[PDB]
Amino acid sequence: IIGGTESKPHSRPYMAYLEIVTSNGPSKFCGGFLIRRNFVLTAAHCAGRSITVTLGAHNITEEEDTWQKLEVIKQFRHPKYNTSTLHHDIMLLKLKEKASLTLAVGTLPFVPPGRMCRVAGWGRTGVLKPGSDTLQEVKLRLMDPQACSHFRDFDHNLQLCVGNPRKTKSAFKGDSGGPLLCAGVAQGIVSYGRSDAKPPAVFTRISHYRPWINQILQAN
Ligand SMILES: Cc1c(S(=O)(=O)Nc2ccc(-c3ccncc3)cc2S(C)(=O)=O)sc2ccc(F)cc12
Ligand SMILES: [Zn+2]
Repeated sequence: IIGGTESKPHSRPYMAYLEIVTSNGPSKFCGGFLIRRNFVLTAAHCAGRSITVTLGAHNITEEEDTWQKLEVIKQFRHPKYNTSTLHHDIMLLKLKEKASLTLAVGTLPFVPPGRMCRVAGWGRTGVLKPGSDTLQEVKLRLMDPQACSHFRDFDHNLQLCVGNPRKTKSAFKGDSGGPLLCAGVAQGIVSYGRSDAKPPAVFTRISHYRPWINQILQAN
């Protein structure tokens, strides 16, 4: 998150911190959010050999009594996901057991969005900056789809265009898979943008994918 503020600890209790063992070699990190006791919603590009989810966290180098750290037992990547265009950049993760609902660990609820939205994550705080140890959040403006016309594979039906280009406020690297909320409702999933961090960025439009989500939930 660039231009954001350190979240009030545990104020976004749906937030998940994903530790992904990449199918080939090293470890990477994404965001995500808990939508049922044993399901996390994230980006398809965050898939890997295996994934761990940490719930209840604020500072991800500091274990707390709030934490619940859970292995992923099944990855449901969108079947039409495209590694090149990032169409359908959405993935459900089934957890090995159900999270305990606590003040610090809760599910996020699910009708057309307004302009001022908010995203949170532990990603980089600037182009060439480290990840944040602490959860950061920022308010971003939902833009018309034209504002993203420069992304050749953008598609208004599948995707939100997020972040006023005049400001530096943006989701960035490491913020993948985290939710965009508009009026307390989850509308987007951080997907991609410019590697120089100039907004807007591209998020997955969650409403488009609601039948697929319902299908996976109802059946697992
Ligand atoms: C994740 C990410 C990157 S990245 O540079 O880490 N990865 C990235 C960047 C661009 C694209 C892409 C470009 C053109 N068309 C489709 C996808 C893809 C990928 S990724 C996440 O697939 O490596 S830059 C950026 C900017 C804003 C943001 F919210 C998220 C991101
Ligand atoms: Zn705490």
